[PDB]
Amino acid sequence: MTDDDLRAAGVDRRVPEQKLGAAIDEFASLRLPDRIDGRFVDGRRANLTVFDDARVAVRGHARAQRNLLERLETELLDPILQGLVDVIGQGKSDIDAYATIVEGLTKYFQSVADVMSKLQDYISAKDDKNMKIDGGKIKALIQQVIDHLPTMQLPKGADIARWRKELGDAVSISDSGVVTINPDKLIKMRDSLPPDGTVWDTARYQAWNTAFSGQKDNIQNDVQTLVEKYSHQNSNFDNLVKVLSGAISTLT
Repeated sequence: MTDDDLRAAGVDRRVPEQKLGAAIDEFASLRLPDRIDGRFVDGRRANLTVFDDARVAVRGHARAQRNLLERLETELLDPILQGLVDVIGQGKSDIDAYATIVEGLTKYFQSVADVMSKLQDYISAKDDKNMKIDGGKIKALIQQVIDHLPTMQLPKGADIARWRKELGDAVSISDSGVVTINPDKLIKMRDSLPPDGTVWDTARYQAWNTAFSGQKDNIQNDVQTLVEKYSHQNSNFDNLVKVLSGAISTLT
C-alpha cells in the first residue's frame, strides 16, 4: 500500500496535522496589551473557530482510520493471522486514545486562548505612562477555566503505566484511566494577578507581562509536544496499514 493508496482510502494525516498547527499558530499570535514609546498598543485576540476546526479534523481522521483498519481486518479473516489480529487490536486502542486525548487538549488550548483575549478588556492605559489592570476580574476568568478543565477517559484495558510515560508531565492519569490536565500553569497565571483597580507603571506591568506570557508560552510547548506525539502516532498507523495490507496481498 502506498501513501496515495492511504489517501484514496480516506486517510490523510496531513489534514488534522495542518489544522492543529494552525491552532498553535493562532495561539502564539495572541498578545497582551503593552506600551511602545508611551503609546498604549492594543493586544491581539484569537479566532476561536481555528480550534474548533482542529478538533473536527482530529475526530474525522480517527473515524477514517477505524474504517480502514476495520475493512483491512475483515478482509484478512495460523500464526501470522493471530499476531496480526493482536496488532490490529492495539492499533485500534491507540486510535481512540490519541483522538480522545488530543480533542481534550485542544479544548483546553482553546479555553486559554479565550481568557487571553477576553482578559484584554480589563487592561487599559491610564496616565501618559501607566497601566490599569483589573486583576480580580481576570483572576475570576482564569479560575473558571481551571474549574471546567476537560477530562479524558482512556479506552477499556489500556496500559495506564505506558500512557503515563507517553503523555508526559503536562498531564496525569488515574488508575481508572482518566487523563487530566495539570492546572500548574493556569495556577501560576492566576496567582500572579493583582487586585481590581490596580494601576502599574510601565516597568512594573512589563515585568508581569513577561512572567504571564512566559506561562502562556509554556502551555504552548506542552500542546506542541503532545501534537508531535499525536502526529507520530498517525505515522505509526500508516505503517501498520501498509504492513498488514502487504500481508493481505501476500496471503493472496
